[PDB]
Amino acid sequence: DNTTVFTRILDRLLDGYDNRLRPGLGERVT
Amino acid sequence: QFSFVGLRNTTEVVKTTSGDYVVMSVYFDLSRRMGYFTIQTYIPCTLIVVLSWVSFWINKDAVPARTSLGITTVLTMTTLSTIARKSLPKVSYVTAMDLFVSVCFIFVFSALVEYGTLH
Amino acid sequence: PSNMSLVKETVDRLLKGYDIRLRPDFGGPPVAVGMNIDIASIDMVSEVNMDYTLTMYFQQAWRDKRLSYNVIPLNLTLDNRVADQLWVPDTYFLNDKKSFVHGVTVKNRMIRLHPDGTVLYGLRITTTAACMMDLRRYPLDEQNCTLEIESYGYTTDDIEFYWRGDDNAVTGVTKIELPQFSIVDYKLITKKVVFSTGSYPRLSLSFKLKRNIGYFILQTYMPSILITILSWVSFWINYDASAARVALGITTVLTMTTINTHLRETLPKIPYVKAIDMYLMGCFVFVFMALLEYALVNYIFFGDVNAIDRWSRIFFPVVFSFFNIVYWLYYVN
Ligand SMILES: *[C@@H]1O[C@H](CO)[C@@H](O[C@@H]2O[C@H](CO)[C@@H](O[C@@H]3O[C@H](CO[C@H]4O[C@H](CO)[C@@H](O)[C@H](O)[C@@H]4O)[C@@H](O)[C@H](O[C@H]4O[C@H](CO)[C@@H](O)[C@H](O)[C@@H]4O)[C@@H]3O)[C@H](O)[C@H]2NC(C)=O)[C@H](O)[C@H]1NC(C)=O
Ligand SMILES: *[C@@H]1O[C@H](CO)[C@@H](O[C@@H]2O[C@H](CO)[C@@H](O[C@@H]3O[C@H](CO[C@H]4O[C@H](CO)[C@@H](O)[C@H](O)[C@@H]4O)[C@@H](O)[C@H](O[C@H]4O[C@H](CO)[C@@H](O)[C@H](O)[C@@H]4O)[C@@H]3O)[C@H](O)[C@H]2NC(C)=O)[C@H](O)[C@H]1NC(C)=O
Repeated sequence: DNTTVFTRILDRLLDGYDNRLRPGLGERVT
Repeated sequence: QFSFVGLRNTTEVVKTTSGDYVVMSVYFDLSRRMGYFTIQTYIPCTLIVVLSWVSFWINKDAVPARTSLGITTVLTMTTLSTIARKSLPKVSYVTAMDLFVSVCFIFVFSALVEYGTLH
Repeated sequence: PSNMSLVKETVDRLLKGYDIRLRPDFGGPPVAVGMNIDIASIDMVSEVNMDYTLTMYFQQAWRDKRLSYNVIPLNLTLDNRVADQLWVPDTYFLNDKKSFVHGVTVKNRMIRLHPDGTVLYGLRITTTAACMMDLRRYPLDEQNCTLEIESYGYTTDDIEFYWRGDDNAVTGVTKIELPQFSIVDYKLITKKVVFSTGSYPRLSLSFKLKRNIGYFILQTYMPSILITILSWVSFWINYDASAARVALGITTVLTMTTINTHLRETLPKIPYVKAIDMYLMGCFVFVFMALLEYALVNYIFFGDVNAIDRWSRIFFPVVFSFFNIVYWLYYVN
């Protein structure tokens, strides 16, 4: 069951992530 | 540098750690073409050996001339050995070309020491 | 043809629902990634760059319980293109300046899912592994070179390297015929290096190369020694009229310079004299001192003299022999 949690976390990480923009664009320096 | 005498195919089984495999080997019978190396190296170095005899035929005490000839020959022999070294790989073998140039080398050295003892 | 469909459905079942991100037995004991190497050949030993080019049939067998099948009593060997769909150890060679897996005809690579689960993954690799060369005894050197296999992202908790077979894991080393070298011995070590993050696995294949003095004794030492002998010939000539002796002596250093110039091309620039430059320079010093001996005797005579001549004649061979004996004794051991 440990793997299920781990793989679900990896699945949900990239959801909604747009790699074209650096972190905190227009808010603060990275 | 070589001539294609002919081809010869084969097929056997080779045993390895992964398992058993069939290996198809095509043998190309390459025969050496010695003409280029003969004219490049053998002919001039042999002429150096003959040049050694020229010093022998030089006669009379004539110390400066004998010394000049004898010592001057070794320079060209050394240069020829260096040039022959280019095509030779680093294989730890007693190469026939190396044997030949070494024979010429010791021949010139023997001629020079022959004059040394004669003097 | 029923076996064809059976193998098809079994392979489809295995590769379906497979997470390349998760190592075998994730959240469990370390996966015992056995290794196995067979050195096809050592192409060359580049001492100038201090590295050697090695081509090997690198193989690494581990167990993945997911890739387990029992219906077919045979060992599938799928196409090499399936490796990208299966988990693989993140192995890297610590001392690896440049390497590539051969591509002709297809990408040289193997997969073989054994019935139990053991996956025999192998690649045909060419590596220009780095090897710190201590060329201070060169050419009478015993250069020791190693290949350092190590996992990159996994610590000893998750992965573990061992030589399947205590010593048989390395094969084909004896048949290797290096051009200028002889592989005196090879050893395999299985360390667990401790880094800042944690303890990482490590396998250190080592080859104790020995320089082949048979080649270089005639290539390099023999000409220099012979020229040195020619220097001795000068003393015999005369002292009343030695205008020939000066010429004979002064030609020898030119010969030495030419030999040295041709030699320097192959060698690196390590500051220590090495076994070779020390000998060449010592022979240079001996012939130079022969020229100086001629200078001294000629000056004294034109400024007893016979005794000077004969004492020099006896002195030079014996002191040169002492130099040769000392050098050979020092560097042979
Ligand atoms: C598909 O995959 C299977 C599973 O990996 C492999 O089957 C192997 O087949 C080889 C045949 O050459 C077997 O080799 C022999 O196995 C004997 C029994 O091995 C069992 O017992 C030993 C006891 O120590 C265990 O270590 C081992 O894991 C097995 O549980 C050995 O007794 C043999 O020893 C000697 O045999 C001859 C004798 O002259 C020597 O030449 C050998 O060098 C060796 O010293 C020998 O090792 C091998 O065991 C099988 N593997 C397994 C796991 O059982 C094949 O890859 C393949 N098999 C197929 C398709 O049928
Ligand atoms: C070419 O150059 C490489 C340099 O990398 C040489 O490689 C070294 O080889 C030596 C000898 O094989 C290696 O020494 C080995 O060390 C191991 C680790 O020792 C520790 O072991 C436990 C942890 O497992 C500690 O608790 C303990 O305190 C030790 O500190 C040993 O396990 C090895 O086996 C035996 O070592 C000694 C006896 O020699 C005893 O401790 C035991 O009997 C033990 O079983 C071995 O000693 C060394 O690690 C290698 N790497 C280096 C030096 O970096 C190559 O050897 C060389 N080529 C050739 C042909 O020699």
